[PDB]
Amino acid sequence: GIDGISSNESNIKIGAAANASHPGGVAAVSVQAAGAPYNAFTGFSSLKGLAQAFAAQGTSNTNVTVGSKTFNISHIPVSAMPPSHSALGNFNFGQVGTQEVYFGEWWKAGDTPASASHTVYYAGDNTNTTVPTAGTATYTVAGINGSGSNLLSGTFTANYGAGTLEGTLTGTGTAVSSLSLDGVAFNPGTAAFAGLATANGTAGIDNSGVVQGQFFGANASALAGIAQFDNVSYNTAFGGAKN
Repeated sequence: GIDGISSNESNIKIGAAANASHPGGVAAVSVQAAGAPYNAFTGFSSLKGLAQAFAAQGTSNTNVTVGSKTFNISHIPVSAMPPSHSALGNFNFGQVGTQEVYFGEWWKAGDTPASASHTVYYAGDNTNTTVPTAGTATYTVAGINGSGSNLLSGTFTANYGAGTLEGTLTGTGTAVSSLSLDGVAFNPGTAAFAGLATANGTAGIDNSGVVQGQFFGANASALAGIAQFDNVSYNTAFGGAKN
């Protein structure tokens, strides 16, 4: 019941954890090089709890309002964590409201989001997903790009009948200051989309973006995805709530 992608499965895998309330499982992430239990699939919900549990030492878990929508953001830096959790790595990830939709990034202890280990991912429950075949909807979108405190944000427009997803995000303190979808599309009535993207920011314009994501929930109440660029500083994960 869980779908999702990781830009680098040698660092991060996305998958399902068993749960008494979800026969298809709950969204989870596995850190390939971490100590137990974090090398198994760990529910994002448990990582949310860890971010709360270590908040006095530098982690955080915050409800952030974007437009009229809430995104729950978890920030887990290696510097805030005990030494045996060094191999757990650095996390920034968000949840689309209380929907079972997560999106975020990771990088290795001692690296930065500019390093090759900068990995982006999304994960979500597909059990109830239905995608309209006609009409249009907009989504309030938040994006994570090397920060848990300065989110990308903007509006994506889904044209369900044409099968297109369009829009632009901007940032106020991340590597990426603007990111535009280019030709991102999906078969009408189906959940998965993909296309290209262009970003601008601290390293200049980068037209090499590749976008992959999907709709989630009844009547496509959410979306999430990732964008990868030749410059991994610009690698971005995003999640949207249907307006």
